[PDB]
Amino acid sequence: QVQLQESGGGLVQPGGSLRLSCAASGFTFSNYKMNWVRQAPGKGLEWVSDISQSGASISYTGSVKGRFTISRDNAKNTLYLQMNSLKPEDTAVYYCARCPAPFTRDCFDVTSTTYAYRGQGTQVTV
Amino acid sequence: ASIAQARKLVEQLKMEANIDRIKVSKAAADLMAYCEAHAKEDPLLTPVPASENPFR
Amino acid sequence: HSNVTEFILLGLTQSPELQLFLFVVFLLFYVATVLGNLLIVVTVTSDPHLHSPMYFLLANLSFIDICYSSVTAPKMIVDLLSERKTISFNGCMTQIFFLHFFGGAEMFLLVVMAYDRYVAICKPLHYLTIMNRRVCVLLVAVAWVGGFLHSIIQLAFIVQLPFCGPNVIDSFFCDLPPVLKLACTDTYVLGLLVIANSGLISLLCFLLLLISYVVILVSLRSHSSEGRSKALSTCTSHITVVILFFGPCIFIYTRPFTTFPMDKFVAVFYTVITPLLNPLIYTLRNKEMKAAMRKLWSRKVISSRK
Amino acid sequence: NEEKAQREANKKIEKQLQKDKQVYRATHRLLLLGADNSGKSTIVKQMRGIFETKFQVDKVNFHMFDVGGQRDERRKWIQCFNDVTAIIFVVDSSDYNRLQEALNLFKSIWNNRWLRTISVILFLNKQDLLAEKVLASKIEDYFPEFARYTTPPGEDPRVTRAKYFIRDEFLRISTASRHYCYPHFTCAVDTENARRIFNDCRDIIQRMHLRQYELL
Amino acid sequence: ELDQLRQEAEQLKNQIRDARKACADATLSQITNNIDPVGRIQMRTRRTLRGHLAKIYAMHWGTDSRLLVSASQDGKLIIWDSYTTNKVHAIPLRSSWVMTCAYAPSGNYVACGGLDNICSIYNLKTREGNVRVSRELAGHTGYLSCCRFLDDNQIVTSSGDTTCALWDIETGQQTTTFTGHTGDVMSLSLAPDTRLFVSGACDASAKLWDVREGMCRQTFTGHESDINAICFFPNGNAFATGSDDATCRLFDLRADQELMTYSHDNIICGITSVSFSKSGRLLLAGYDDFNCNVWDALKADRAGVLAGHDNRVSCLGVTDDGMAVATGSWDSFLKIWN
Repeated sequence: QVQLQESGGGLVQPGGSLRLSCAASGFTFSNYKMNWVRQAPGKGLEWVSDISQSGASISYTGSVKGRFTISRDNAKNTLYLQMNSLKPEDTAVYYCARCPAPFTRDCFDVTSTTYAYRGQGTQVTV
Repeated sequence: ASIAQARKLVEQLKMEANIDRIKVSKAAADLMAYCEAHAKEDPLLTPVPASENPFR
Repeated sequence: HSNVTEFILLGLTQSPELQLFLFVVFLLFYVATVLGNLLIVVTVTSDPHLHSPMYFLLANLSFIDICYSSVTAPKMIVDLLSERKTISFNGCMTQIFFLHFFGGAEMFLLVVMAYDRYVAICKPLHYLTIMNRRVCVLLVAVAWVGGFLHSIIQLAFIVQLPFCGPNVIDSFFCDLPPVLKLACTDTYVLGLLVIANSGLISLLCFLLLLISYVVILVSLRSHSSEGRSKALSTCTSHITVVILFFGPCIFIYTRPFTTFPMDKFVAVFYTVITPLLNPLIYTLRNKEMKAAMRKLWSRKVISSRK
Repeated sequence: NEEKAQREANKKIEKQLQKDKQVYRATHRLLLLGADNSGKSTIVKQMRGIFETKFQVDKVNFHMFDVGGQRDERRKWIQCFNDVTAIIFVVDSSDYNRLQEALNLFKSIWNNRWLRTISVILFLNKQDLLAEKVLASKIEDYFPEFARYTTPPGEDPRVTRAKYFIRDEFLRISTASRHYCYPHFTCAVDTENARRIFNDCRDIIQRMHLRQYELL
Repeated sequence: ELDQLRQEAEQLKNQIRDARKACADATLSQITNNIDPVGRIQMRTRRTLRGHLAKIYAMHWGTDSRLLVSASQDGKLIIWDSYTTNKVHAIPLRSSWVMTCAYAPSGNYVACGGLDNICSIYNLKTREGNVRVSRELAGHTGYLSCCRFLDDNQIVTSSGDTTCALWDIETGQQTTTFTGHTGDVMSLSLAPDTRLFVSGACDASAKLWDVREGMCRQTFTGHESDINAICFFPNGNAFATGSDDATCRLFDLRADQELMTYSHDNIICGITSVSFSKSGRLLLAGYDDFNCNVWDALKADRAGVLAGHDNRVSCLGVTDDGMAVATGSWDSFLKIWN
């Protein structure tokens, strides 16, 4: 089954660094555009970044450009978000969504409330 | 909020785990036997002549 | 007035070597024209997607082209392998009527097709109301009746002329400009009628074709500077074909009373060459037509099997 | 015996289908999309399950469908709207928090394999809210590129810079990857939106016919 | 505490995986390697059905294997006669967006839905003679993706609100509601005995539900993306699901796991509709590359191709007698293959 286990989130002081690693199982990693999204307390799902199949095309939300680095290791079958100079507003439960279908370059419903192809997430607080 | 959903999922998984499951060999043999038995009654597998073809 | 029962056609050359070379050329042209035109009519009639207003009009243009080419080309090839080069009096009048009726129908159908270009490009939200199903069938049937009257008006006096002159026609086919030289009585009113019926109407249809392209190329003037280089290139191919049909018609039929050796050199372009150009220039370039043909060509390989 | 009656019934049904074909081709279908904050409700109510609206402009009928009865997931039912002449896409240009959501949705619609041929008529509502916000929340905090952005409104030019930056972001998504985008700067209270949709659909169908008649 | 429930849930998932692995003593391919290949099945479009104005999403053959009802997005349910190609009926729908249709086993009724979230049941045996809306079944919160008649009275319908619903048409209310699906339920299929039914959804899971109870008897995973199609094996003990990950997957209920996956490197496009032949040896699957593939159900060799459509094949169904296959597409034309 399509399963995504996030890890790395915990307490980290403001301005620090934190690595979130998602282990993906049950699907061919190389064929899916992988997304990182977040849900702040008392807020809806917010898209953080996405990375294409081969890693060539990478995009971030404007609030984290120059601070967050999204990468993917298809060989090891995992996704990474290196989060540098954390702000107070970056606190949230970070999920690792997935493109609903391959080999499409459109990431529909990744920020949906009940999206199926999404890890259960890791809390990050500062 | 999500505690009810988690409990329902756990109950579904518990009732799903405790079922009588046959070997995959038996299932494959049953499907193969059914296909072999019914191949003689499959117009698509064996093309039929135009005499009794209703889609001439 | 003991009538001229057969005319004699002088043809394109008196040299037997050149004559044999001319035979291969004309035979090839006739076969190509008839086959290409039949294929286009069959594909347009069968494929379900190709049933828009523009495609019905192009299929009707294809049927008129077969017949014009048929008359002149059969008579010329048979005459070229032949030492005698006669045609009967009844063969002359019949040839005149068929050639004129088909030609008039083709000019009227060409002004109807230039009108569809304008409504499809300067009334684009009203196209599927102005060019609806019940109008396309009417405009084609009117083009054929206009083409018929355009020939009947010419023929009405020719059949009444007495002849006692030499049998010779300085051409490879029959037409009014040489025939008028052979009649005994003063032809003056029929001479004026050729200028009015066939000269001036051809010039008017040429103007109505020309304004349709000039209005469209002014309406497109707001588009991308990289895009207009395509529209001006396509338009220039269409006007280059139009001049080979209409140009010789204006040149000859405005001056019926007199003739020159170069009338034969000019005559070939409408009666044999132009129907070989219409099938390419209006259908090769469409992108749809190649797909509709490769569909039939590939599938007909396998009908031996299923 | 019954074959003749079946033929007559088929003839009647095909006559009805021909009438329905004329009606169907006469009217142009539009897919109205936005979010909860997006002011697509006011837009659809301007010219007045699925909230349908028929509006006739320059005797052309436009049938615009606002699919508000579904869930937040739309990767499947959006495929219902490939026959629409255009996707009206309503965006709160004044709401920077949810503007990235609008950009992501526009990108997904643009690159959806079954919406690759569908032009998007982008209505950037709340230009008055955006104006007062700009004069009064900095677009830069949510879009660092705006810090290094120059204009390609009458009260101040910063409003022009912000609105054209949002337009340029959407057009960047549009052009970065057979269908065009038609951005418009519309307020909440505007009567010209129907005319804007008419002109955009005129251009879309003109381009479609030009491709059809091989001018492009 | 949510964490302990999480631990128990993943422990149960690991237990289920271990049980399936223990019962995975062999594979369908290894056992069926000794049977003869089906060969190349060339299917010709014997009949092409046209009048639909817009793209066709739904199609269902009648039990008489002659009449079939098909739904197009112009708001039209056309009941055809494929033997003679005559349109028996052309029902205009209230909502133009129709994503499903059904032909009742008795054939007196048909059904449809889509984005209107309402199952419209139409009567084809009206005393007056015209076809009118027999019933409007509402309570679904999302678009109606599939619907199948259990009989004249009962109808089970899957919708995008991640649930299915068994309705009594006479009363017009949900007799039963089926929930546990996480994503939109895009297709279901009734069992031959019409007692259980599988529903495929957009969370890459196919759930075997029991009608009389209303609880998910079994859950089947292995798909990688949304499941757009599902159909039982003709014997009722297995089913094949087509999904967006461009692979079909045959599961067995009794074994409770994957039996086989049908895929090819040249295929990178999702499956829209799946059906089995009368014997179940051929699995016909419509793809987005505008063509359908006739996979060998026991060998997975691509055993033919049906490439007569120039747009997406969205619906695909085989007659109960197996004499023909209809594959409606977005061309707006159905095609009866044989």
